[PDB]
Amino acid sequence: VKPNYALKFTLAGHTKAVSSVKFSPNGEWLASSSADKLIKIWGAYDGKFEKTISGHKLGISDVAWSSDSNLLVSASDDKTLKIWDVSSGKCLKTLKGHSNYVFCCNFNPQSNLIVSGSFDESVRIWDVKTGKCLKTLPAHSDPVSAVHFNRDGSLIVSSSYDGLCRIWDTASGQCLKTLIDDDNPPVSFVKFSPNGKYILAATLDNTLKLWDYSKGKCLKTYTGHKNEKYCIFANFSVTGGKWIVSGSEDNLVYIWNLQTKEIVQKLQGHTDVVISTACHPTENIIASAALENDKTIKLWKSDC
Amino acid sequence: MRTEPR
Repeated sequence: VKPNYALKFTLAGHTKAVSSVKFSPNGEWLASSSADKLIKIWGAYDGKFEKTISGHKLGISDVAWSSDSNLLVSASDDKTLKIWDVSSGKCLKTLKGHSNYVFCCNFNPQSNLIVSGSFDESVRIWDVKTGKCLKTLPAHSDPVSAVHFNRDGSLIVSSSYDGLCRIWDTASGQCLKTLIDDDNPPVSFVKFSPNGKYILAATLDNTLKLWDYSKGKCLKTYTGHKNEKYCIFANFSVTGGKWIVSGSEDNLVYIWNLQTKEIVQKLQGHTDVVISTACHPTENIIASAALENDKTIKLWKSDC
Repeated sequence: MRTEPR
Protein backbone atom coordinates (compact mmCIF):
# COMPACT_ATOMS: atom_id res chain seq x y z
CA VAL A 1 0.00 0.00 0.00
CA LYS A 2 1.28 3.47 -0.93
CA PRO A 3 -0.23 6.93 -0.33
CA ASN A 4 -1.34 9.26 -3.13
CA TYR A 5 -0.95 12.73 -1.61
CA ALA A 6 -1.97 15.40 -4.13
CA LEU A 7 -1.70 19.19 -3.95
CA LYS A 8 -4.89 20.88 -2.72
CA PHE A 9 -3.85 24.42 -1.73
CA THR A 10 -0.86 26.74 -1.80
CA LEU A 11 -1.07 29.35 0.98
CA ALA A 12 0.80 32.62 0.36
CA GLY A 13 1.26 35.64 2.57
CA HIS A 14 4.47 35.34 4.58
CA THR A 15 7.05 37.86 3.32
CA LYS A 16 10.10 35.77 4.30
CA ALA A 17 10.94 32.08 4.67
CA VAL A 18 8.43 30.02 6.63
CA SER A 19 9.95 28.23 9.64
CA SER A 20 7.27 25.92 11.10
CA VAL A 21 3.69 24.76 10.50
CA LYS A 22 1.48 22.90 13.02
CA PHE A 23 -2.12 21.67 12.94
CA SER A 24 -4.35 22.51 15.88
CA PRO A 25 -5.26 19.43 17.99
CA ASN A 26 -8.94 19.89 17.08
CA GLY A 27 -7.95 19.72 13.40
CA GLU A 28 -9.52 23.08 12.47
CA TRP A 29 -6.46 25.19 11.96
CA LEU A 30 -2.95 25.36 10.63
CA ALA A 31 -0.56 27.77 12.33
CA SER A 32 2.60 28.96 10.60
CA SER A 33 5.57 30.94 11.91
CA SER A 34 8.10 32.83 9.82
CA ALA A 35 11.36 34.74 9.64
CA ASP A 36 9.04 37.73 8.92
CA LYS A 37 8.30 37.88 12.71
CA LEU A 38 4.67 36.79 12.17
CA ILE A 39 2.35 33.90 12.98
CA LYS A 40 -0.46 33.23 10.52
CA ILE A 41 -3.58 31.13 11.07
CA TRP A 42 -5.27 29.30 8.17
CA GLY A 43 -8.28 27.00 7.81
CA ALA A 44 -7.02 23.41 7.64
CA TYR A 45 -9.60 22.16 5.12
CA ASP A 46 -10.22 25.13 2.80
CA GLY A 47 -6.84 26.85 3.22
CA LYS A 48 -8.57 30.15 3.99
CA PHE A 49 -6.34 32.75 5.64
CA GLU A 50 -7.82 33.61 9.02
CA LYS A 51 -5.49 36.10 10.75
CA THR A 52 -1.99 37.44 11.49
CA ILE A 53 -0.52 37.46 15.01
CA SER A 54 2.35 39.88 15.63
CA GLY A 55 4.58 41.28 18.35
CA HIS A 56 7.95 39.51 18.30
CA LYS A 57 10.84 41.86 17.54
CA LEU A 58 12.76 39.28 15.45
CA GLY A 59 11.93 36.16 13.47
CA ILE A 60 10.17 33.06 14.83
CA SER A 61 11.64 29.56 14.45
CA ASP A 62 8.80 27.50 16.00
CA VAL A 63 5.19 27.54 17.14
CA ALA A 64 3.06 25.03 19.08
CA TRP A 65 -0.61 24.59 20.18
CA SER A 66 -2.17 23.98 23.60
CA SER A 67 -4.28 20.82 23.92
CA ASP A 68 -7.58 22.72 23.79
CA SER A 69 -6.52 24.57 20.59
CA ASN A 70 -7.00 27.94 22.32
CA LEU A 71 -3.36 29.02 22.91
CA LEU A 72 -0.17 29.22 20.87
CA VAL A 73 3.43 29.52 22.00
CA SER A 74 6.18 30.88 19.74
CA ALA A 75 10.01 30.76 19.94
CA SER A 76 11.91 33.79 18.63
CA ASP A 77 15.39 35.10 17.91
CA ASP A 78 14.44 38.06 20.19
CA LYS A 79 15.38 35.60 23.01
CA THR A 80 11.76 35.25 24.22
CA LEU A 81 8.83 32.94 23.89
CA LYS A 82 5.34 34.39 23.69
CA ILE A 83 2.00 32.87 24.75
CA TRP A 84 -0.92 33.98 22.53
CA ASP A 85 -4.70 33.81 22.81
CA VAL A 86 -5.60 32.58 19.32
CA SER A 87 -9.15 33.94 19.16
CA SER A 88 -8.12 37.50 20.16
CA GLY A 89 -4.56 37.47 18.79
CA LYS A 90 -3.29 39.04 22.03
CA CYS A 91 0.07 38.29 23.69
CA LEU A 92 -0.85 36.90 27.11
CA LYS A 93 2.72 36.38 28.34
CA THR A 94 6.35 36.98 27.35
CA LEU A 95 8.73 34.26 28.63
CA LYS A 96 12.14 35.80 29.37
CA GLY A 97 15.32 34.11 30.56
CA HIS A 98 17.10 32.49 27.60
CA SER A 99 20.32 34.31 26.69
CA ASN A 100 20.20 33.57 22.93
CA TYR A 101 17.74 32.63 20.16
CA VAL A 102 14.82 30.43 21.18
CA PHE A 103 14.63 27.69 18.54
CA CYS A 104 11.98 25.15 19.57
CA CYS A 105 8.93 24.87 21.83
CA ASN A 106 6.00 22.63 22.85
CA PHE A 107 3.13 22.44 25.37
CA ASN A 108 2.74 19.32 27.56
CA PRO A 109 -0.54 17.37 27.17
CA GLN A 110 -2.13 19.02 30.23
CA SER A 111 -0.84 22.33 28.76
CA ASN A 112 0.07 23.81 32.12
CA LEU A 113 3.76 23.67 31.05
CA ILE A 114 5.83 24.84 28.08
CA VAL A 115 9.25 23.39 27.18
CA SER A 116 11.70 25.45 25.11
CA GLY A 117 15.14 24.90 23.57
CA SER A 118 17.72 27.58 22.79
CA PHE A 119 21.01 28.30 21.04
CA ASP A 120 22.16 29.16 24.59
CA GLU A 121 22.43 25.31 24.99
CA SER A 122 19.71 25.11 27.70
CA VAL A 123 16.23 23.63 27.93
CA ARG A 124 13.70 25.62 29.97
CA ILE A 125 10.39 24.56 31.53
CA TRP A 126 7.81 27.36 31.98
CA ASP A 127 4.52 27.78 33.87
CA VAL A 128 1.76 28.75 31.40
CA LYS A 129 -0.42 30.61 33.94
CA THR A 130 2.31 32.85 35.42
CA GLY A 131 4.90 32.84 32.65
CA LYS A 132 7.64 32.13 35.21
CA CYS A 133 10.55 29.83 34.45
CA LEU A 134 10.23 26.77 36.69
CA LYS A 135 13.40 24.94 35.63
CA THR A 136 16.57 25.48 33.59
CA LEU A 137 18.20 22.26 32.43
CA PRO A 138 21.91 22.43 31.41
CA ALA A 139 20.84 20.11 28.68
CA HIS A 140 23.53 20.21 25.99
CA SER A 141 26.92 21.61 24.95
CA ASP A 142 25.70 23.10 21.64
CA PRO A 143 22.46 24.70 20.34
CA VAL A 144 19.30 22.77 21.21
CA SER A 145 17.45 21.85 17.99
CA ALA A 146 14.22 20.26 19.32
CA VAL A 147 12.20 19.57 22.50
CA HIS A 148 9.11 17.39 22.84
CA PHE A 149 6.87 15.98 25.61
CA ASN A 150 5.73 12.35 25.63
CA ARG A 151 2.06 11.44 25.55
CA ASP A 152 1.44 12.09 29.28
CA GLY A 153 4.04 14.82 29.78
CA SER A 154 6.19 12.85 32.25
CA LEU A 155 9.21 12.92 29.90
CA ILE A 156 10.95 15.51 27.72
CA VAL A 157 13.21 14.54 24.81
CA SER A 158 15.81 17.04 23.54
CA SER A 159 18.34 17.01 20.67
CA SER A 160 21.45 19.07 19.98
CA TYR A 161 24.19 19.83 17.49
CA ASP A 162 26.40 18.23 20.14
CA GLY A 163 25.26 14.87 18.71
CA LEU A 164 23.12 13.75 21.67
CA CYS A 165 19.48 13.00 22.33
CA ARG A 166 18.60 13.21 26.02
CA ILE A 167 15.47 12.01 27.88
CA TRP A 168 14.54 14.05 30.99
CA ASP A 169 12.16 13.47 33.90
CA THR A 170 9.82 16.47 33.71
CA ALA A 171 9.02 16.60 37.43
CA SER A 172 12.65 16.59 38.59
CA GLY A 173 14.64 17.83 35.59
CA GLN A 174 16.99 14.85 35.91
CA CYS A 175 18.38 13.12 32.81
CA LEU A 176 17.09 9.53 32.48
CA LYS A 177 18.79 8.44 29.15
CA THR A 178 21.45 9.67 26.76
CA LEU A 179 21.37 8.52 23.14
CA ILE A 180 24.63 8.42 21.45
CA ASP A 181 25.45 6.76 18.11
CA ASP A 182 28.91 6.31 16.52
CA ASP A 183 30.41 9.46 15.02
CA ASN A 184 28.15 11.91 16.77
CA PRO A 185 26.62 13.72 13.81
CA PRO A 186 24.64 16.83 14.79
CA VAL A 187 21.06 15.96 15.76
CA SER A 188 18.70 18.40 14.07
CA PHE A 189 15.29 17.10 15.24
CA VAL A 190 13.71 14.66 17.69
CA LYS A 191 10.17 13.72 18.75
CA PHE A 192 8.30 10.93 20.55
CA SER A 193 6.05 8.50 18.69
CA PRO A 194 2.33 8.87 19.52
CA ASN A 195 2.53 5.86 21.89
CA GLY A 196 5.61 7.36 23.61
CA LYS A 197 7.68 4.18 23.17
CA TYR A 198 9.88 5.30 20.27
CA ILE A 199 11.84 8.41 19.39
CA LEU A 200 12.40 9.68 15.82
CA ALA A 201 15.74 11.52 15.43
CA ALA A 202 17.16 13.39 12.41
CA THR A 203 20.91 13.87 11.96
CA LEU A 204 22.75 16.20 9.55
CA ASP A 205 24.13 13.27 7.53
CA ASN A 206 20.95 12.84 5.46
CA THR A 207 19.55 10.31 7.95
CA LEU A 208 16.45 9.65 10.09
CA LYS A 209 16.47 6.94 12.80
CA LEU A 210 13.76 5.32 14.94
CA TRP A 211 14.96 4.46 18.47
CA ASP A 212 13.34 2.25 21.07
CA TYR A 213 13.52 4.45 24.16
CA SER A 214 13.38 1.55 26.63
CA LYS A 215 16.23 -0.39 24.95
CA GLY A 216 18.55 2.35 23.69
CA LYS A 217 18.52 0.66 20.29
CA CYS A 218 18.06 1.95 16.75
CA LEU A 219 15.31 -0.10 15.07
CA LYS A 220 14.92 1.59 11.68
CA THR A 221 16.84 4.02 9.50
CA TYR A 222 15.36 6.14 6.70
CA THR A 223 17.50 7.59 3.90
CA GLY A 224 17.28 8.97 0.36
CA HIS A 225 16.45 12.56 1.34
CA LYS A 226 18.82 15.53 1.64
CA ASN A 227 19.47 16.92 5.14
CA GLU A 228 22.88 18.48 5.92
CA LYS A 229 22.23 22.15 6.79
CA TYR A 230 18.78 22.81 8.34
CA CYS A 231 16.72 21.59 11.28
CA ILE A 232 13.85 20.01 9.33
CA PHE A 233 10.72 18.75 11.12
CA ALA A 234 9.72 15.09 10.71
CA ASN A 235 6.54 13.22 11.65
CA PHE A 236 4.75 9.97 12.33
CA SER A 237 1.72 9.73 10.03
CA VAL A 238 -0.91 7.50 11.68
CA THR A 239 -4.31 8.45 10.20
CA GLY A 240 -4.05 5.89 7.36
CA GLY A 241 -0.97 3.84 6.58
CA LYS A 242 1.89 4.09 9.08
CA TRP A 243 4.38 6.46 7.44
CA ILE A 244 7.38 8.61 8.29
CA VAL A 245 7.12 12.11 6.75
CA SER A 246 9.92 14.69 6.39
CA GLY A 247 10.94 17.77 4.47
CA SER A 248 14.15 17.76 2.45
CA GLU A 249 16.82 20.13 1.13
CA ASP A 250 16.07 19.06 -2.45
CA ASN A 251 12.64 20.82 -2.21
CA LEU A 252 10.66 17.56 -1.86
CA VAL A 253 8.46 16.02 0.82
CA TYR A 254 9.58 12.45 1.55
CA ILE A 255 7.21 9.72 2.76
CA TRP A 256 8.51 6.30 3.87
CA ASN A 257 6.94 3.06 5.06
CA LEU A 258 7.77 2.98 8.79
CA GLN A 259 8.25 -0.82 8.91
CA THR A 260 9.95 -1.50 5.61
CA LYS A 261 11.87 1.84 5.27
CA GLU A 262 11.01 2.02 1.55
CA ILE A 263 10.26 5.44 0.13
CA VAL A 264 6.58 5.33 -0.81
CA GLN A 265 6.10 8.88 -2.13
CA LYS A 266 7.92 12.13 -2.91
CA LEU A 267 5.81 15.31 -3.10
CA GLN A 268 7.03 17.76 -5.77
CA GLY A 269 6.09 21.44 -6.11
CA HIS A 270 8.04 23.55 -3.60
CA THR A 271 10.85 25.67 -5.06
CA ASP A 272 13.12 25.83 -2.01
CA VAL A 273 14.12 23.71 1.00
CA VAL A 274 11.07 22.12 2.66
CA ILE A 275 11.89 23.07 6.25
CA SER A 276 8.68 21.85 7.90
CA THR A 277 6.00 19.19 7.50
CA ALA A 278 3.02 18.40 9.73
CA CYS A 279 0.43 15.62 9.73
CA HIS A 280 -3.25 16.31 10.41
CA PRO A 281 -4.55 14.62 13.60
CA THR A 282 -7.54 12.81 11.97
CA GLU A 283 -7.46 13.23 8.16
CA ASN A 284 -4.78 12.06 5.70
CA ILE A 285 -3.58 15.64 5.18
CA ILE A 286 0.02 16.92 5.13
CA ALA A 287 1.08 20.56 5.44
CA SER A 288 4.53 21.53 4.11
CA ALA A 289 6.39 24.84 4.03
CA ALA A 290 9.53 26.18 2.36
CA LEU A 291 12.36 28.72 2.64
CA GLU A 292 13.22 32.04 0.98
CA ASN A 293 12.78 31.28 -2.71
CA ASP A 294 9.31 29.83 -2.06
CA LYS A 295 7.80 31.28 1.18
CA THR A 296 4.56 29.28 0.73
CA ILE A 297 2.72 26.52 2.54
CA LYS A 298 1.18 23.61 0.65
CA LEU A 299 -1.69 21.40 1.81
CA TRP A 300 -1.82 17.84 0.43
CA LYS A 301 -4.54 15.15 0.62
CA SER A 302 -4.35 11.33 0.34
CA ASP A 303 -6.83 8.43 0.36
CA CYS A 304 -4.57 6.43 2.75
CA MET B 1 16.79 31.54 12.75
CA ARG B 2 15.86 28.03 11.66
CA THR B 3 15.60 29.51 8.15
CA GLU B 4 19.38 30.01 8.00
CA PRO B 5 21.82 27.16 7.29
CA ARG B 6 24.40 25.80 9.75
